[PDB]
Amino acid sequence: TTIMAVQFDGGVVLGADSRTTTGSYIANRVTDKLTPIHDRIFCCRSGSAADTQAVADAVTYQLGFHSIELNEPPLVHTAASLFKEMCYRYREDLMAGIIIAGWDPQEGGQVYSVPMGGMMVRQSFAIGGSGSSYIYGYVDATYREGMTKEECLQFTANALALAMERDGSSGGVIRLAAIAESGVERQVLLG
Amino acid sequence: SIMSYNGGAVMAMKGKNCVAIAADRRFGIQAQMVTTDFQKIFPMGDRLYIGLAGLATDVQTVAQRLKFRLNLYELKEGRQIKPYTLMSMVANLLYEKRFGPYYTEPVIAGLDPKTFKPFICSLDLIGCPMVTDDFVVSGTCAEQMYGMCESLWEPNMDPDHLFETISQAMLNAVDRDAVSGMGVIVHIIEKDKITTRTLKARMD
Amino acid sequence: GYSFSLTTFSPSGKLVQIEYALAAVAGGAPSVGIKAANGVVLATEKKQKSILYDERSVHKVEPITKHIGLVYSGMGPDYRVLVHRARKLAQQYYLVYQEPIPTAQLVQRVASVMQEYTQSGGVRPFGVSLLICGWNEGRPYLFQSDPSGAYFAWKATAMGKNYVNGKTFLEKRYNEDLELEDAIHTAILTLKESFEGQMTEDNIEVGICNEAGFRRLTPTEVKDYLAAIA
Amino acid sequence: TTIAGVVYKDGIVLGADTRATEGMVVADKNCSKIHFISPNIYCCGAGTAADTDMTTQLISSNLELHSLSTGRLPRVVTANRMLKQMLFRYQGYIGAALVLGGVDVTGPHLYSIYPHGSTDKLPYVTMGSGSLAAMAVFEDKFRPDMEEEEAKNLVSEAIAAGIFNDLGSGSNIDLCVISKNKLDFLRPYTVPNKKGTRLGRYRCEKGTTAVLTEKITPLE
Amino acid sequence: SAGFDRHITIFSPEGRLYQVEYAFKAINQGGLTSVAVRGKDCAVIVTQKKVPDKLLDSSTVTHLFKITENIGCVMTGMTADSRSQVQRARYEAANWKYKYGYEIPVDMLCKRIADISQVYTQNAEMRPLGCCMILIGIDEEQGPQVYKCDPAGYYCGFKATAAGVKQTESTSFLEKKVKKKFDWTFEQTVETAITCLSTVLSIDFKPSEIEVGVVTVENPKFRILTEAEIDAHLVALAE
Amino acid sequence: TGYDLSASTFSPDGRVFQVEYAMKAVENSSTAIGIRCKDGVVFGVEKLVLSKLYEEGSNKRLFNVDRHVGMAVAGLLADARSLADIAREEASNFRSNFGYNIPLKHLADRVAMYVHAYTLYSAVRPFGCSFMLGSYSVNDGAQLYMIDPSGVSYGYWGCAIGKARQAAKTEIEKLQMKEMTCRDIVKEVAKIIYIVHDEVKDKAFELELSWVGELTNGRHEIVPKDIREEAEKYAKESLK
Repeated sequence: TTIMAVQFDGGVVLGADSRTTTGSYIANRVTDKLTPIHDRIFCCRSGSAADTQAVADAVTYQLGFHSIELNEPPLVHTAASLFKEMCYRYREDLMAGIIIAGWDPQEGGQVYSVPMGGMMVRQSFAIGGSGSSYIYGYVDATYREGMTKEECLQFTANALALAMERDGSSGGVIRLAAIAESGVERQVLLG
Repeated sequence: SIMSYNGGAVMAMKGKNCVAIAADRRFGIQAQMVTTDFQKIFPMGDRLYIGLAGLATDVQTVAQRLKFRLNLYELKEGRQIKPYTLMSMVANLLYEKRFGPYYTEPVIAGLDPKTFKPFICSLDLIGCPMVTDDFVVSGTCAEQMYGMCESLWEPNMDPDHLFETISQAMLNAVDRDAVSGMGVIVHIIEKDKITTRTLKARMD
Repeated sequence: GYSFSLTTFSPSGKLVQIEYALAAVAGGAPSVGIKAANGVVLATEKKQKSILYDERSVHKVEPITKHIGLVYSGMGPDYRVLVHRARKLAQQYYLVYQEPIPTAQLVQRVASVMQEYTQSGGVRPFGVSLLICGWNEGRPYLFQSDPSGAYFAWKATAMGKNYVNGKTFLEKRYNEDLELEDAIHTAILTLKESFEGQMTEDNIEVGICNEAGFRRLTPTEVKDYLAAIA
Repeated sequence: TTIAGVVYKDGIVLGADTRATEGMVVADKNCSKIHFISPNIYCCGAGTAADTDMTTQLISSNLELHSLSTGRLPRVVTANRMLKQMLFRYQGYIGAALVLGGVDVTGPHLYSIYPHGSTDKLPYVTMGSGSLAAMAVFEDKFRPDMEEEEAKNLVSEAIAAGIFNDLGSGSNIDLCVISKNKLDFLRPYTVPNKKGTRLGRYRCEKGTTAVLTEKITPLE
Repeated sequence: SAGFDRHITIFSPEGRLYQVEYAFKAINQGGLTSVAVRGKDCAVIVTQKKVPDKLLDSSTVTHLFKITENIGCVMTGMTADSRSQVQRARYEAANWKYKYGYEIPVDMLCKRIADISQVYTQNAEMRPLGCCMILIGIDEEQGPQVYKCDPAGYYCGFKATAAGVKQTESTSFLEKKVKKKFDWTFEQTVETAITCLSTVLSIDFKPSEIEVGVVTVENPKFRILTEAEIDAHLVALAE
Repeated sequence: TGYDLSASTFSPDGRVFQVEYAMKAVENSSTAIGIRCKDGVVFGVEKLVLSKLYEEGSNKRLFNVDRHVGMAVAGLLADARSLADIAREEASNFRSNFGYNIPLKHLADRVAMYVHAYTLYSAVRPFGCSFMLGSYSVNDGAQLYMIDPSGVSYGYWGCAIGKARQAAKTEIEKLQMKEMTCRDIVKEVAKIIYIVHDEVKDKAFELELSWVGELTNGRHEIVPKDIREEAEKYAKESLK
């Protein structure tokens, strides 16, 4: 449910809960909610599941085919435009809370947000999910422009901690992802 | 319901070396009957019949469509058809109308073409098969025939007691039923011969 | 200078573009296939041009289902096409009837496909003759087809280079009653009659059809058996 | 209907219960809910029976076709991709609650499929109407990398609790075990519920029913 | 013979068709040479360039086309058929990746490309894409692979592989060279590729004319060598 | 000499004579060259007035495909117009689908596939055009490509299309091409075009010069050639 992406100077840092529920019963307790597309670009999803999974698979197809034909590493804004087109074309049928982030060689770390409608915007931080309203309450209080990697990790840790603590649908376990020029760093925290 | 538009009840029962299938005779609109000689059990090759219950439109339409495909199969291959093949054929024919469904519950009862092995199965309105060993039923009335056949069935049955068991079951479950009645036709078949008897049912 | 193309008959004869495809079949690599009492044996003759080629990549003996074997004598590039068509068609039969397709129905439908390509007027026929076999309902079968759409039924036959010579050996050597091993023995005999002098574990490629199912033999047992079988 | 799945130290143990109800009346006492896909991959269905049946036969046909075209053992992820693409292509109209399990070269892989197209990789799943009791037994007594008889006892215990909860089955819980080399499949595993013996004899006699019109037809 | 003037794709008498065996030397109008070698857990492509112009670039004369991240290829023959065949290969590999969820093995790709060429051959009123394609890739449980695809649709694949203009001579050297049972320790492969092209063409030239594409089971990514390490291998075989 | 009829058929020696005849169709067309510098790409076309019936500003072979890409066509003009429309359409799809400027390699490959697809079948003929494609980007530099009538598309520093294909590149290649900015290259192309065919076969010609690079900040347009007037005051000094 609750997904989060914060950029910093070197790269970006993502994060999500897992706890995919249906109604009042938890169907699955732990989920890879964030999805690799390319080796340097992620997307994290919310809303309905099958919609975002099918969209992410087709975007993975188109983006991999395009970036192999260029024989160059892809852009992040490219993947954001692809998600924008596929979200906007079937807004009558899809429910996507897709948030695009990823480091780029030309443009560094970027974070794009695509909410349930199909608009595309560049932000420095993003929320997402039904239990994101709360950390959206204080993400304009605790955030400071120009963090380090560890400050972003501690920040999103406190964020997703309180989101999992407060919302009934949110919960489960904390997954993090750190994307920079150096590498891709995933980890599983609790606290 | 739409299943209770024209009534109907089809019972098939597997015996020891033989198999017995029976159905009702009544045809009519929701409460007004018309005739007592409406056919619901059709011959599909030798020692193998099929029974159809539900809306009579889908009964005759699916019966003629199945006869079409059946004769095409038996003319493309000189041999006669195995019952599982027919079951799969009826399943494919019903599943082609997944969202345009017929309102019918076909019941297949037949023998083995090589041996004397009996066979019964039933299908649902979208093509869900179900093979059993004792009996299958279809139509509007269900719980009556379930109670009767779960009361009266034996594993090893001579054809006479088979005939009397299916007779008593059909008579009592039909006489308790309202929209399906007005006589019973019974087909009791085996390797040697084919017997068709009609019972003196209550005309009420 | 006539016939040319596929839409019009000759003044008196036959369909010259099908006769030429049959000649291209007869100019192909040899093969032999024998129907015995319990099983059917297929055997081809697969020579690499150089010493460079690998014998684990391209396969002549090819299964259609778990109990239906099939070889050819012609061109692999068309062979694979009509193989894929027969695959999809047999799986469609098994979708419809939930039962493994009988070989006569396979040969009917494959013959319908080949016949549909012999129809007018822009596509060429296949340069492929099949040898279809399988063990359906106890009695095994053997069905040869041709580019013209026709089909037959054999006890033992051959196709390729010197099929006439191999067939005159088959008429003398083979009979009605054998087992699968004696069938393989006479099959490698009649293939060794016409092949080159160096016949190894890789120059031949043999699959059988027991009633327990199709079986495509390995180079281990093929080298064990043809290590101077007679 | 209560199906379950699990991953032991080598492979996958699947279970099922075979009461195929039609409405409110038990219509079947023996319905094979464990379906064939491949020699290593199997599948279970729940909800609408014929939808699960036709879909699993189509996907098994497609994987037999692909495997015979390729020439080696299939992968589970291809089956998963075909199933999720098909069920999303039907837009969630078809209700087919699937459990997918198989052992590839990479090892055991378990997937559960919800009929809109949402899939998950899990060490243990339960699906169906009485899936909650088996999920209770799983969440109580699961540990990673169990042994064989341990996993069999756990899945049998889970489906047994599903039968002692509502809408289980009279049936003798079906099991199937897939390893890297050894496939087993066991229909009459454990019978807890014997039918009560008849107390008399409601047998009819030769002529207790009036007959109106007879016919005899000989055959060959 | 003909006679029939072989204008369309039909069968001639006794017994061949002449369109495809005219397409087999559309490779020969390329004026180009390609050699592939599989000895061990590596695989090596080598192919020279014929650039007479100083106004012409050097990066965009590359014939090694990275199909996917683990599959490379090289092309000869006419350029348009080659590049269109390459985009068909990329599109169908991406179609594999979309449909089946994992990376395509190099065998199925050659089968699919051969089938496309056969459909282009079976139906008339289309030119049969007169270019030849050699593929390489690493597969698990099979090691490395080297395959060849024909314009006719006849794929095959084998140890020491060569197609282009002068490859009767190249296969003569590769029969006279792959007959001794030594192992091929990757510099044995690079040395035998450079020297087989150096004996077929007999030029013994700068490191700036040939292109070397390698793939190895240590880094399964396809990899194109640089002028420095090409020069290193060339002087490493210089005795 | 055959067997030269269809574009699907091969020859007894293995080549398509339709493609050769279409290649030497552009040989009779006007001379068009191009060259890039270290911060831009310069076009230049020897264009001729018929006799006195033109208007000096009609039918300009310097097209303008994308915001930063234009053509320098030579050959049949209407076929080049249709191909330019196809290139505009392809850049339109890319701008609509990915939100940024098309790389010239991808554009050239799509155009080469389109030209190859018109060379393939027997219903249609191959194109009778040969054109140039230049670009510039802040993260890519200057790129100049080249498409033959067959569909072979690769890159150059300098090129020439027309009669004097060799006779331009004889003295194109003696230019110190790397160390010059394009504002020198303007009068360089002026002198190169002015060298070939002053009065010999025809009566009079006229010069156009297109212009893309860093100095236009990524734009592509024709020079204000009247501004700095760099041909004629040097063309009259290039005759001696």
